[PDB]
Amino acid sequence: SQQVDKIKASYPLFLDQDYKDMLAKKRDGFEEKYPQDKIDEVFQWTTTKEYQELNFQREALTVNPAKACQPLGAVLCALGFEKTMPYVHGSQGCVAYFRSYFNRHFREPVSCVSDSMTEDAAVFGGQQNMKDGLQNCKATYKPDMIAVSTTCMAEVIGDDLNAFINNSKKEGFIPDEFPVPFAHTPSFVGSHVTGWDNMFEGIARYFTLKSMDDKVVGSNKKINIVPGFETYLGNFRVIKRMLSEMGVGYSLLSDPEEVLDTPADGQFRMYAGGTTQEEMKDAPNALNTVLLQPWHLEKTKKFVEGTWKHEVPKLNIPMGLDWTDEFLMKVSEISGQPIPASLTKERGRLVDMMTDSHTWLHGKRFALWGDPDFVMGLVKFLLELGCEPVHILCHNGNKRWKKAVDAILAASPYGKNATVYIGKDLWHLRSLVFTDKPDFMIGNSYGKFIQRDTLHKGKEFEVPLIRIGFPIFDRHHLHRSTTLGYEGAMQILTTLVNSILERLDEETRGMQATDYNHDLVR
Amino acid sequence: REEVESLIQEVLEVYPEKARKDRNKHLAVNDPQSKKCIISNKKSQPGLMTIRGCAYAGSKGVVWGPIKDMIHISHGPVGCGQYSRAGRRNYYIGTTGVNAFVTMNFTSDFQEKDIVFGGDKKLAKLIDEVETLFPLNKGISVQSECPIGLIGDDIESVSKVKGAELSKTIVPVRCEGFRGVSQSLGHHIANDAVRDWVLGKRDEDTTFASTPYDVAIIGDYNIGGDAWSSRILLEEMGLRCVAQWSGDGSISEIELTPKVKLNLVHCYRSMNYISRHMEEKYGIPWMEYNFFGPTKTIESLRAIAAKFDESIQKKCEEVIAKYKPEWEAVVAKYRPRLEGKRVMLYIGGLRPRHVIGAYEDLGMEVVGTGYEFAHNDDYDRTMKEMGDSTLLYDDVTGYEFEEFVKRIKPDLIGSGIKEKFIFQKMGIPFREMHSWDYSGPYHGFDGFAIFARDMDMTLNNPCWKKLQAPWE
Amino acid sequence: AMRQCAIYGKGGIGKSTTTQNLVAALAEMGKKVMIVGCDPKADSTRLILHSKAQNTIMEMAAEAGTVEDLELEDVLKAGYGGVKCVESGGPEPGVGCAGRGVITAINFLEEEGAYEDDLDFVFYDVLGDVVCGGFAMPIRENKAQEIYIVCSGEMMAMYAANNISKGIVKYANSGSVRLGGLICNSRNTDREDELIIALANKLGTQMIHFVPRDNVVQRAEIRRMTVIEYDPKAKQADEYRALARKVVDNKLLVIPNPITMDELEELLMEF
Amino acid sequence: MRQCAIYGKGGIGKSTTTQNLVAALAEMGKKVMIVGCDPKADSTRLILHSKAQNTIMEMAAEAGTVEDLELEDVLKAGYGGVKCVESGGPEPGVGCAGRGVITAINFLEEEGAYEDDLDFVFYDVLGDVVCGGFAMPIRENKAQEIYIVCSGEMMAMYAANNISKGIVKYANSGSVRLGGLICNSRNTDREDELIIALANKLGTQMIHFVPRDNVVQRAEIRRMTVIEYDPKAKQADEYRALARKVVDNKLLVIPNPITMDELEELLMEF
Ligand SMILES: Nc1ncnc2c1ncn2[C@@H]1O[C@H](COP(=O)(O)OP(=O)(O)O)[C@@H](O)[C@H]1O
Ligand SMILES: Nc1ncnc2c1ncn2[C@@H]1O[C@H](COP(=O)(O)OP(=O)(O)O)[C@@H](O)[C@H]1O
Ligand code: ICS
Ligand code: CLF
Ligand code: SF4
Ligand SMILES: [Be+2]
Ligand SMILES: [Be+2]
Ligand SMILES: [Fe+3]
Ligand SMILES: [Mg+2]
Ligand SMILES: [Mg+2]
Repeated sequence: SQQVDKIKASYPLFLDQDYKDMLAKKRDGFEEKYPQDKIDEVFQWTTTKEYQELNFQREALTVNPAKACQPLGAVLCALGFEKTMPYVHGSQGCVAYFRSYFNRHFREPVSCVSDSMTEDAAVFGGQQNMKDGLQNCKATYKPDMIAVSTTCMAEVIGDDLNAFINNSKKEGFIPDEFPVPFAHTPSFVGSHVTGWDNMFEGIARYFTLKSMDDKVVGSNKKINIVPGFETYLGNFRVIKRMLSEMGVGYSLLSDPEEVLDTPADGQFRMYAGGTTQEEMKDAPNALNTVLLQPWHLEKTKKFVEGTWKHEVPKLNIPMGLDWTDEFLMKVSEISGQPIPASLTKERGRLVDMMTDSHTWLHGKRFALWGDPDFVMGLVKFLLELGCEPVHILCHNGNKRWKKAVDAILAASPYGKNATVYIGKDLWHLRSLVFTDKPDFMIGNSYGKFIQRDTLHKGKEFEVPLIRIGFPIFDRHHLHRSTTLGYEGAMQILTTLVNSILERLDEETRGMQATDYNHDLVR
Repeated sequence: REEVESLIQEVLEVYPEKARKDRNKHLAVNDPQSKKCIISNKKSQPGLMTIRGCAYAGSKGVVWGPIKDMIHISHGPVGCGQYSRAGRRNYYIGTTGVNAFVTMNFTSDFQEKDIVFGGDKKLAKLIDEVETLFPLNKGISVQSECPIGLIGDDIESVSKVKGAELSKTIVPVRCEGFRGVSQSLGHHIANDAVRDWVLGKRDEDTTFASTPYDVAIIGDYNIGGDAWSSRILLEEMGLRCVAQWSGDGSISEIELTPKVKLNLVHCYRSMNYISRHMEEKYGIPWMEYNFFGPTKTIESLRAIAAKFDESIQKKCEEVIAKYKPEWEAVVAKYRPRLEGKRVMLYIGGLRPRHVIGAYEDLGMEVVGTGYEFAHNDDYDRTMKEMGDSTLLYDDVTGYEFEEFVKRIKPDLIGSGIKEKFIFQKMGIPFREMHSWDYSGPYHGFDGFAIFARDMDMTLNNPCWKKLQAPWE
Repeated sequence: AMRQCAIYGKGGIGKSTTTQNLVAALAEMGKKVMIVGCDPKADSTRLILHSKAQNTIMEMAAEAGTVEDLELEDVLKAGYGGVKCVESGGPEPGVGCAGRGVITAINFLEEEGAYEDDLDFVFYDVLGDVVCGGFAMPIRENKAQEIYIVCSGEMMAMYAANNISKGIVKYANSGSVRLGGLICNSRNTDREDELIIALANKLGTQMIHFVPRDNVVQRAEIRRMTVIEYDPKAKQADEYRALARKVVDNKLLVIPNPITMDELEELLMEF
Repeated sequence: MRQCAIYGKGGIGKSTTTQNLVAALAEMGKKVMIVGCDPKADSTRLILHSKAQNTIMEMAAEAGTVEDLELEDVLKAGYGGVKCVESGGPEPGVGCAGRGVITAINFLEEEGAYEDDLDFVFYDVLGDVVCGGFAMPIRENKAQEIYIVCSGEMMAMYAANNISKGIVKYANSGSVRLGGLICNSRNTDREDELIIALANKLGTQMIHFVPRDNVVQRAEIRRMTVIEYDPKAKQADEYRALARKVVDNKLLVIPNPITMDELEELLMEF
């Protein structure tokens, strides 16, 4: 039944007595459900350390991973160049999934095409698919560039992207001079960050490899910034703002901030901003190349050092206080420009907030997960705050990154109770947060299901989630936030302290039971 | 009519020659035999931003995923599962991680060595680990991805051996994405999977007590509780709903389905294969029903009752009388805010024609509709519903849909997520027709109120009047 | 009553030729013998269908759209002695994925019931290298029940036979497929008789027959015929019918025992 | 450096001809390295004097990835200092070997392998080029010289024509060319009847011919290369002759693939 005054959506409509009776009848009659007591015993068993030992011996099953496949990162990197069409040579269901993922995260239109290989294209190859797709895409959407990635089907059968593109150019399907960079992005190795790196290396190769005879280092007096896989627009904005306040000439390669943040003014802008082809062609002339996320920019670093002859600095991600200072100092050394008073003031403001909130922040226990550089930056910043990271999880991490994070933890007295896990998924993390309960988790939307499970064990066992990472689906406009630099540090600090205070207010809202600590001033 | 044809030609004048001829056959002006007007179920033209998915999306995400007590393994690389985890709002009741697994992502997480050396051994070990860690699961399905189909992994043998060894049903589904042209072949493959591995397990069992009022809801995936909002009506009419396919559905209900008296099929496109199979093998009659809006709901309820005795018809009349004032009040409240408005739709394979009656019940006209992966029978069905000199598009592209909307200028557009923000930035209200914009249910009398309220809050929201800066 | 057999071996050993010659001999004896070529080169049915084997499942699958649309009569062509022949086909070398083509063709044939007519024999002729699970599709469950490995002297032939037995073991355990024997396609070698006899006993199989190397085979292949159709009188046409009868009467079906090929290299030193 | 690719019919004697060829170029002054391209790795047995059992694919599986694969653990010396790297793959009927070829060639590109002082890198590919992966040796920056090894028998010539059809696309898209047709023997009536005819119809030449010398099989039994087993025999002299032709080969035209009707007529023509 529905009252026209107060219409109920699924919640709380399905809590009415008629719907409860319907569900009870269905369950009792035809579902053959286990007894409720059995379900309770099994759930209790899933929260025990014995179940954790069983869970951590997995060698073949993955449950609730924390990563995606390479072509997603390839598409994200392709979107950072001006009038550029991401073109995923392979099947369509993948581009459909990529677009769906990115629309849900950004609440933005995302442009990407596929050549839609069928079974016949798998058996016979995708050269004709390559030709027809390139021609159709250029005719229909009119890009200045088409950046080609691959789905796994294409990788397994060994489709030669270079040969297919050259044959397309030679047979007149697309102009010979039209830029079509490509990269092999096999989904069965690495993750989305690897796809981003491979796509960027492909684009840089296409625009720079054959024309290095006339390049000299430092002639354009700029610094190349490679952001890597970045889903916070405030990160691009803060990097650009900090460099501009510094007076440093810079070239942000693969900058998608404009295309992912277009205004709603009655027209649909498919392309906006992005790195220009002139900037890519002039990139070897820079003073140096700075990689913001060095732990998934390995192939790019190899190419830049080997070809462009740039002495890439060994810089951690500019997250937190110490690493932002090391980034600013390195940029000042490379460019010769001093750090302005505005940056010093904003650093001092961040330190002021740190000393203001240290009392509530100290000793808190966090689990966290995400991409390698993001995770290690979060770990460092938490260590600087007096907090205690406990469960550090990175599904797409490697042993060198794990050793680096272990070194970072061992340098601080707040890392003694911290264990770094690589190759483990969110089911492992569910076991971890059940067995060694932390105060909070920090991670993407997928952690919400962990929170639910903890709340099912009891209110006292619940671990609240703090949404910092990718993807964020159940909240709006969090992709506009910042994580890099002092600004991102203040945003993260505020989110952490206010999450702690909100939880404390929730636990002390009980009248005549816990309200004695329901303080007006915290 | 001539204006629509002129717009079709103008839009087509942008594609290359082969693309132009191919796209010419998938656009038509409705004239209330679709083969002579529009052709469907064909390969998409490369590099044009189609909206269609893959066979894996139509098998794992649509058919098998909503089955709650089963564990579904996305066999292959990690991407497919990750992108399809909890993306579809097929509601269910259960304890996730104990006895329900809809929102969970189980995968083999294929590496390079898996491709080079095969993944059957890893598949067997994964089945063993699943059985160890999730004991209350009532079955396993193995949904193949593209590399599995390419390298020829014998997942059927593994399924048979492990089902024998651990005494549980393991359904291997060969839904590799490159098969077919859309999700339709995924629906088909999933349906033969159910037929071959699940449907006939209780064929020799006579323990179930059957009543003459036994009906099975077929092809309702419980989006936002939609199936529930239908089931109650069917139960208020004296009918007993034995099974639901597959939203909030259990393997026991699917096994019990061959015992029903009548099969009420909601989604023809995805479940007609199993419906016809059951009619031919067990002799169960089946028929379509439509619960979108009050008029189609009343017509469907009367049609359902007409298949039974007089008591069912009397209870149907009582149900119609009971729910009459609610939908009359909803109409009297929300129609004046909606009369005369125009809607353009682009949904997958069933909804573009089912939701038309609910739109008409609010005084709203559909001027354009189309399908992602529907067949010719779907267009045959939708020709009668659509008005004269309207627009039909099959497997429309981004450019074509944008140009069609730019020239037609509808009041509302109902479609998927991949164009929601596209049409939002063009100043036209847009309403997700796949996830119900995270709202619903829309089925039944209870869902009609939510449908009307959502239509009003989106069409008449003031934000649409603020897209031009006062100084420009 | 339909016996399903699959012919494997080292590339260039004569699988296709020996297979067609037998199908001719079986047809002369009198039995309906389907040939299924699992080679993208579309070369397994040329001495029997004459011509060049023309139509393939994959090519009309591409022509008609998807594999579902195409009808069985299009690719199924009867030839000499009523020998119905079908070839999977595939891409030109260096592109595509032939294994998927073989998988699609085999599924096509089952769902259209090509085998499930009242036949007597089905002979799959598989490529020599077998680099993926698709080319092992003829030896899955409900597929070919007997396997014949064609080999010769030297070292590469027995090496490939041992490796193919290694690969066969998994499907033999997973199903009901068994190795029926070894066909020795003599090249010119010396002591190859003892070599192959010893190798078969080492693997637990038998030497079902020995085929001499004769140029009448080349002569008949140039004119697009088998030897049974070219000239029944000649020798080397006799021990095609001979091993045809031997295959008909064969009963030793075993699971192969692959040997750590240090043992095979020793065997080469001895024999 | 002359990166070359040995293609042709399966079982026609590629790794045999290739191994004695590189051994003849060895102890002639030059430095060579063999790279195989088929899972049943035995293309370096003669030079290595033993089957490898240490290929790129199994070691990558053991370590976990090719990123952990150090180069020195898969490259070995041999007769005349010939480097040999076997790359390997799955047992028959399982997995995907073409992806193994892709991964191993990419690994050899990444780890500095080709950038030594050697003269020829001889890739040696299986007869059944069933997917694009096995066509990796003829990609861009890869081998530039294809030597189709085929015999006078009809089926070998048909395989050579099919391979030419396959490599047309790579030749047009890149710079790899058909160096010449390598002729082995089956003691047929051809040996100029359909080998020079096919070569000129493919626009190419037959670069020397090696007949059915029985010595090669008994040298194969001995783990041996002919010049290493009988360094004063007729087969060994023929193999220096082949090495000499390989040294001074200049005809590098794009293959022109003749049609099936042309092959059928050519069979009766000779
Ligand atoms: N017994 C034989 N005597 C002479 N030549 C033969 C004999 N068997 C096969 N051949 C020749 O060997 C060539 C290779 O045979 P083929 O059928 O291609 O084997 P596969 O299919 O295993 O490569 C054929 O062209 C054929 O003429
Ligand atoms: N010139 C020759 N004289 C005698 N036997 C040869 C000659 N060339 C090759 N063979 C034999 O034929 C077999 C061919 O096998 P292999 O060299 O592996 O061919 P492929 O590499 O093309 O498969 C070898 O084992 C060898 O004994
Ligand atoms: S199954 Fe189909 S695309 Fe019939 S794949 Fe799709 S929950 Fe659509 S128009 Mo999402 S043929 Fe269902 C559908 Fe309709 S997922 Fe839902 S809304 S009625
Ligand atoms: S049609 Fe392979 S991991 Fe899955 S997203 Fe694709 S690159 Fe990445 Fe596409 S979704 Fe999958 S892969 Fe095919 S079955 Fe359909
Ligand atoms: S090895 Fe087999 S499965 Fe892999 S790409 Fe080649 S033909 Fe296809
Ligand atoms: Be062969
Ligand atoms: Be070979
Ligand atoms: Fe937005
Ligand atoms: Mg053959
Ligand atoms: Mg070889």
